[PDB]
Amino acid sequence: EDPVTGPEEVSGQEQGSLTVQCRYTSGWKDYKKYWCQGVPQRSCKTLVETDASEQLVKKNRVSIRDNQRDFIFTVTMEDLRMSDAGIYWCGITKGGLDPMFKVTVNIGPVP
Ligand SMILES: C[N+](C)(C)CCOP(=O)(O)O
Ligand SMILES: [Ca+2]
Repeated sequence: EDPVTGPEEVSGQEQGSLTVQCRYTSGWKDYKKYWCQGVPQRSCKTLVETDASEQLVKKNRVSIRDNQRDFIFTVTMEDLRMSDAGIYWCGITKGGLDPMFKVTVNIGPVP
């Protein structure tokens, strides 16, 4: 089974926000969750990472919060710019190889 599942594709508009939900299998409750940007995959930049609780982490234009009742972590990116498009990953931090799931972001420009 896949430890982490999100949307393969998500869309946002410049100046708006977008929200990505990554579900994870229940056993990964007590592991830190993260949202990572760019390529190559194992060298992506971690934008935000939880502390393995339900507490919100917000850094720069990005927030993440883990719902450990329903096993879904929610990422929001606000005040979107065209440079926010591209490849991202929902991830779980563990010793050794992290579970990761690729999300591709499309951004449309202001008229
Ligand atoms: C994916 N990462 C950039 C957050 C860390 C490196 O990946 P991994 O070796 O822990 O799987
Ligand atoms: Ca790791």
